Amino acid sequence: SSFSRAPQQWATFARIWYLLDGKMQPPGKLAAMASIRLQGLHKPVYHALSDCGDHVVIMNTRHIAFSGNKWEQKVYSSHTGYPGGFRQVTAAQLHLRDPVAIVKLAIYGMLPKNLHRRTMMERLHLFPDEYIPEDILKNLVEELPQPRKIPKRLDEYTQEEIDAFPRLWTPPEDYRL
Amino acid sequence: SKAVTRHRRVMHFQRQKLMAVTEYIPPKPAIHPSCLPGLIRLLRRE
Amino acid sequence: GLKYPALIGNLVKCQVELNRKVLADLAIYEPKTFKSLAALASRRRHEGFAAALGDGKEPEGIFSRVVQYH
Amino acid sequence: TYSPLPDDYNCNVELALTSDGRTIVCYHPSVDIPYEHTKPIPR
Amino acid sequence: RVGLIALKLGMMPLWTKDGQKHVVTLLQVQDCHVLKYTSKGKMATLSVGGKTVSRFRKATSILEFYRELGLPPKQTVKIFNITDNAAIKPGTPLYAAHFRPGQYVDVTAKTIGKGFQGVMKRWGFKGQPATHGQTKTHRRPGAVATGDIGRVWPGTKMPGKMGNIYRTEYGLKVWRINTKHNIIYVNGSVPGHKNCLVK
Amino acid sequence: KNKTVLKKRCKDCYLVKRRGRWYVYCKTHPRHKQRQ
Amino acid sequence: FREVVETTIIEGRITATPKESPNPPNPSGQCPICRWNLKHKYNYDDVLLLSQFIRPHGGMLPRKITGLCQEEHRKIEECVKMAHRAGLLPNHRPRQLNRYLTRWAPGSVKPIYKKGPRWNRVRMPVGSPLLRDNVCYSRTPWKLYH
Amino acid sequence: VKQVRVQFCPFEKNVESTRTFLQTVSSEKVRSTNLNCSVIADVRHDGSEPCVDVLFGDGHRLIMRGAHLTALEMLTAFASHIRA
RNA sequence: UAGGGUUUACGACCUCGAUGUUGGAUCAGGACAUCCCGAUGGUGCAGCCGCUAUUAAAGGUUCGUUUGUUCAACGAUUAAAG
RNA sequence: AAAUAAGGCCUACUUCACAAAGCGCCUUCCCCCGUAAAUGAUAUCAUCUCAACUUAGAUACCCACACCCAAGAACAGGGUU
Ligand SMILES: [Mg+2]
Ligand SMILES: [Mg+2]
Ligand SMILES: [Mg+2]
Ligand SMILES: [Mg+2]
Ligand SMILES: [Mg+2]
Ligand SMILES: [Mg+2]
Ligand SMILES: [Mg+2]
Ligand SMILES: [Zn+2]
Ligand SMILES: [Zn+2]
Repeated sequence: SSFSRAPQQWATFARIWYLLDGKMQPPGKLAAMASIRLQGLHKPVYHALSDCGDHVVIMNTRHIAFSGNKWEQKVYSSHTGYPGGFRQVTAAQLHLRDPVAIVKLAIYGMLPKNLHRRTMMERLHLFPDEYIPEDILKNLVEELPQPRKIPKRLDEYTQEEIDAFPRLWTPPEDYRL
Repeated sequence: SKAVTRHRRVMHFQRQKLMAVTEYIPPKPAIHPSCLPGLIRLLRRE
Repeated sequence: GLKYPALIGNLVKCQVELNRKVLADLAIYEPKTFKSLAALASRRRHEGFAAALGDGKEPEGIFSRVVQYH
Repeated sequence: TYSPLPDDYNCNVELALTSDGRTIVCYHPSVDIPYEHTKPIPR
Repeated sequence: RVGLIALKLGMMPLWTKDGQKHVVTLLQVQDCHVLKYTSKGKMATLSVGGKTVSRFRKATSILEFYRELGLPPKQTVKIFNITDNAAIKPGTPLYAAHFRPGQYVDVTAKTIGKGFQGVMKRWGFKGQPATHGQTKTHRRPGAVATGDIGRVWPGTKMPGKMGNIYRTEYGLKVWRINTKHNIIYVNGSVPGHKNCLVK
Repeated sequence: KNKTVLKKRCKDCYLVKRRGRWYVYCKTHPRHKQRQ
Repeated sequence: FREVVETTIIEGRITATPKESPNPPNPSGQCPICRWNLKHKYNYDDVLLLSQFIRPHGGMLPRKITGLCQEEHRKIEECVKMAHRAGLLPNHRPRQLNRYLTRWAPGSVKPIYKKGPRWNRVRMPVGSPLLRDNVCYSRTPWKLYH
Repeated sequence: VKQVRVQFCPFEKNVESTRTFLQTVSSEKVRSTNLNCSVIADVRHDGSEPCVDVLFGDGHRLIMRGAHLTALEMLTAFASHIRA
């Protein structure tokens, strides 16, 4: 191993870039993983004074899938300075008018409530489409496993697996459906 | 407050814990039986 | 590729008592040692699961079987 | 053939045990970076 | 289409065929040339000047930019949000003939700033009476807002600098236009004092 | 009306779940359009 | 599955034979689930089992024709509803967003503008209550309310 | 809404579809709509008994059958065709 | 059976080495158990004039004669003087 | 066409004068969830969807010393050919 003092330190205290993807996945687990990677918790030398972190890039933020009926229940409200500015926008409307805000607020609330929150948020980037700048693309390294497993529709199981699955009952031969 | 009240008095923490732990636990059928197996004589005579 | 509760349980289920300070120091300055410890923990977990499933008869886990004392 | 962890990074995994069963032994040889798992230095 | 930047001279009346008084403003289109052009922001843009200001009390960057092109340096530079269709080359003039009668044209400019005014003139408050039984309360603001609230609602009407801000007016019909002097007569008043540039 | 115990005094009445609640519509007697 | 032909002449034809598997696993039962041993080993992701109980246009089938139990029938109905809401049945339509594991409709749930405190918070519904007996494969119970 | 030719006879596979179609709305209740109708039936051997030859006043010639058609569907189709 | 502390009290828990007591003036913030401008169901709905239940608070909510009294009587308004 | 609240002006009318103000004159533009309807099953009737799908269902000001000022308490800003 060896490694001189200054180079070894610069290597062990280096900033790595990661990549995350949505596409039919929940935003809670994605935001939790992003916060865990930004705060440096994933590393064995985690500490606030050390200022250890890693950039997190999320793509396809428009294809996020919520569980239950949160699309018409989660209200992302925010009061302004002037009176009567109590805005109570739902999740669907907030996503239609701004598809890069749900995961942003999730990661903002997940991260600790200290002055490092703004820095950790600035370290994070978001993109609502597959298009990513060349700089960030070249900066990306490795790809951690995805959270959800995707249910897989009927148009992907292939005919082989469909035929392998046996039937379960026998409808009448003269059933009008 | 008095012992008896018109409303439902909030039980103590230990009291509520004992009431919850001493709840009723019905049996658990491993298979459930739901998924297991005069004038007519006069009519016949007529 | 492991969790803290299961790892600690598997480490305790092998007569290998090690405090948290030494574990962290090894994980920081000895990745291979922590990798071997995690492998041993996963092996102990699998052995315990197999035992609980089949009640042994008669392997009793090659890594299990604590050393008795007197 | 059994492997508790994938031996494809850092080092391999080989848990051993002594005849007396009182001390555990291991053998974690470092893994070498293959030749086809790199890129040419651009210029 | 591209707009103009005229000078608000004064005001004069104008009677219609129906026999009714209608106030009309004066707008002198002086030079009015295009400076540059920029494509995609949200839409195309175009810069336009106005009066001819002396090129001695200006920044070196502005002097170089105006030397790269013809004409002398102008006073103001208002950017208009134009579409990709109409695209005029810089350095072209725009006289009063750009507009025609029977058309509604909007105007925006500063206003006769009254400086840090009080309360009545700034918002139209009724103040307090003269007697029964005021002693030192005639133009001051009484209560702020509630009592328990130990704060002050942002945006609350309070003494401030009235006027001296850009304000646009919508719905202003044009009556007559002049080609020789390049004057535009717009209906109704126009924000800004006399001899003031207006967009 | 805001009726919790949706009744059916008429024969043509019928219960139907609509708009996150139950309703009681009737053609011959539309005097039962209750609400929850 | 027979169909009614029309052209005015209106005829009918018989097609698509059932043909069940030869040897079931657990014979001597009632519902097909009890015969195949899946009372608590199935979800909404395995659409292969759900497609065998949905009309060609997305509708549902009666219980007397399928033979399932009341509880099992309601569970299958809820699973089919969840699958249809998740868009896992594009070839079963009547003639923007992504959802899954839902219980209410998108045009019915009102926005929760006021949520009570911790001791009275109006939690959001997730999953369904008729799927509690499913195998947990873990230690934390099914959190059907967030 | 003219004469209809419904038939049934123990010859082919006995299906009570045409029987139920003849014993239903065709009774005296709905018969009050058309007085000069007089729906009649037969019992001839031929095959495919459900030969309900509904003759419309406009000249549509509606037929319904039969070997694989229930009674509720046939009645609903007849009602929809009569309602135009 | 559920919600109210807006009226009358009820208890005196820090505030009698001080919290200055009602109306009336400028300014109004908020809640709807909504008077009116928007949309519906029924009706003892032939139409307006009416009544009832739900949503909508973005806006409006008069001029005067008396009694110190918010309240308390009266003259004329607008769709309304909550 | 009139008022309400907001954004402007002295050329006609007044307080008045090298100004400012109104009694005097110009302008003010987007639907709001509460209902009524195709097509069918659990519930082969019927049926608006807390089952699948269709109907009335952002536009605007902006981002190059020293004298006078319609800009301003200073500061700051505009003009000084
Ligand atoms: Mg006054
Ligand atoms: Mg005085
Ligand atoms: Mg006391
Ligand atoms: Mg006191
Ligand atoms: Mg005292
Ligand atoms: Mg004191
Ligand atoms: Mg209301
Ligand atoms: Zn009825
Ligand atoms: Zn069953």
